[PDB]
Amino acid sequence: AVNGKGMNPDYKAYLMAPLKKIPEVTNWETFENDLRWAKQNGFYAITVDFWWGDMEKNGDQQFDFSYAQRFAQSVKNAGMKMIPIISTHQCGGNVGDDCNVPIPSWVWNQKSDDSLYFKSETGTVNKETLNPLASDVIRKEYGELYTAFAAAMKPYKDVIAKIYLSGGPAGELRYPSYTTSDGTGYPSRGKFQAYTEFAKSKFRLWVLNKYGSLNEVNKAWGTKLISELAILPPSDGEQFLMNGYLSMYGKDYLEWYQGILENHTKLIGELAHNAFDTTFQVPIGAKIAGVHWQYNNPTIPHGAEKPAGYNDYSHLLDAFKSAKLDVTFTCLEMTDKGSYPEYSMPKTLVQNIATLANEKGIVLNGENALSIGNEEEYKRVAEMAFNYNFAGFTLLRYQDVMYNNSLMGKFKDLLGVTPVMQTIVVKNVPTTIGDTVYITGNRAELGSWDTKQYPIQLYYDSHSNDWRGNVVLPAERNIEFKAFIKSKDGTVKSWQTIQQSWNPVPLKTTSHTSSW
Ligand SMILES: OC[C@H]1O[C@H](O[C@H]2[C@H](O)[C@@H](O)[C@@H](O[C@@H]3CO[C@@H](O)[C@H](O)[C@H]3O)O[C@@H]2CO)[C@H](O)[C@@H](O)[C@@H]1O
Ligand SMILES: OC[C@H]1O[C@H](O[C@H]2[C@H](O)[C@@H](O)[C@@H](O[C@@H]3CO[C@@H](O)[C@H](O)[C@H]3O)O[C@@H]2CO)[C@H](O)[C@@H](O)[C@@H]1O
Ligand SMILES: [Ca+2]
Repeated sequence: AVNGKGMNPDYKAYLMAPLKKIPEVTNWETFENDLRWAKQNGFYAITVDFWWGDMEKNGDQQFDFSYAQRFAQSVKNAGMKMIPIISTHQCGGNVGDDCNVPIPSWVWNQKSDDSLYFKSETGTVNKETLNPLASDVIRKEYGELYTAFAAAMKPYKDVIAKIYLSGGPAGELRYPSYTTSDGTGYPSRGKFQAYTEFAKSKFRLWVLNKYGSLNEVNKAWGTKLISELAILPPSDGEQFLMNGYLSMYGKDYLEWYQGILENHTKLIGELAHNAFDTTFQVPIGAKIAGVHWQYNNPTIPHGAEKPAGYNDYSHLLDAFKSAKLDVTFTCLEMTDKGSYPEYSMPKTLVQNIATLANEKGIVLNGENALSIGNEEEYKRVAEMAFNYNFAGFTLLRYQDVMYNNSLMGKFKDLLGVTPVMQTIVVKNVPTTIGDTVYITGNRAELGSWDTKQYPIQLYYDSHSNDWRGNVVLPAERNIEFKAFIKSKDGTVKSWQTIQQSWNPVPLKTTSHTSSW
């Protein structure tokens, strides 16, 4: 893995449950059988959406956690674990969606103004999640829901491995910038979603707050605004993405815009930790979408990420760390294209995020964006997960592998692995002052023969007089590897003579000794 390390000792694989309730796609008895089968293939837990629209449908505090409790019972019956997602966002509701569970209709009546929803540059209204600007309604409703859910789930704390929160549309911390109704779907540039009167007013007050008066605002922006009402969000999103973002005004508006998401993160994290910590004592996480299109567009750089709220990922990740939430990146199986008209750079994106998350010490989890039907995609996921320190990977979705034994087998082999600590020892290494010894091998866990950034570093044991290291390998998998010397200048000097193997990697910790 990157810099000389191996796969994450805590790596675990999870399977995403279907969108519809179990009794609609199968029955409780078969479901438990499916869970034991998934468990057999390396899956540690089942992640599942518990819809707000289902749990507090009829009215304020009129809760219904019966489904969630019944689901948990079957998970306990199958000897599995579960990761519930408190889904405060809408399910489906489009042409031929596999679900349609809007957030409780009574919630929209809590306000007379337009503070609860989003309005795009072109006036498209979006109501699939509450606008993070309405922090008062969010603090009340989310706090109530999280606390009620914790109480209801208290008896099943033993099968709960982690809890996910929905930070926005599709369960991700972002703005609903890419939708068909707004004409911003892939691979198009997104649209800013801060055009409600409430949003305009907040931006205005935010600006006046940091500068004090319009005279100070005009000094900083180098503008000539006549009145405070002239303080508005981008009138032309395309022009703003082309060059407006570079201005002092552009930096300020983007700071406010992403800032709303950062504050939402800290709010929901605070409410969640208040509600779940004492009782469950499990990790809590949220998701960040993989907005890979328009990434490297020449004229509108990052034209889809910015409207979604992603301007500075480092500053964004800082919010996750302060809120004490683990991060889940939802796009691991794709590769970079970077060509017109999509300008899609999925892999570079993931690499950037992983690097940042790791520098900050944020536990990182991954997920595939679209259903995988080819082994090659599993291979791409393995490279990112095993070389960029991912603590876990969730497979979307259930039915894809549950009803396809072949795909299930390739998953078990490639991704449904159990990390195990082993000691690799190499004797007779002809090293010179400044020579470092590494090992690389066939599987993604060994860097796939890469000698540049993915090799695993060994260390000289002064006592035993040799090179060895505690490497984490996938248990019960056949591996092949060779040690190699890297000169002072970072170039490969030589390779071990005979190629080594471990068929398979032992389930128990031992050592593999070989001569140069
Ligand atoms: O709140 C002030 C002002 O903000 C908005 O106008 C922005 C515009 O969205 C930005 O792209 C940027 O545009 C400038 C305009 O001058 C050109 O010569 C430059 O090439 C662009 O970079 O800045 C302006 C404000 O300075 C909003 O559209 C507007 O209604 C509002 O009054
Ligand atoms: O927020 C949900 C989801 O959005 C993004 O997914 C992208 C995806 O990365 C694109 O390749 C593209 O896929 C479409 C999805 O619809 C199918 O019918 C088409 O066949 C695919 O080509 O668009 C989606 C949606 O914009 C994001 O990448 C992802 O991380 C996130 O979870
Ligand atoms: Ca409530």
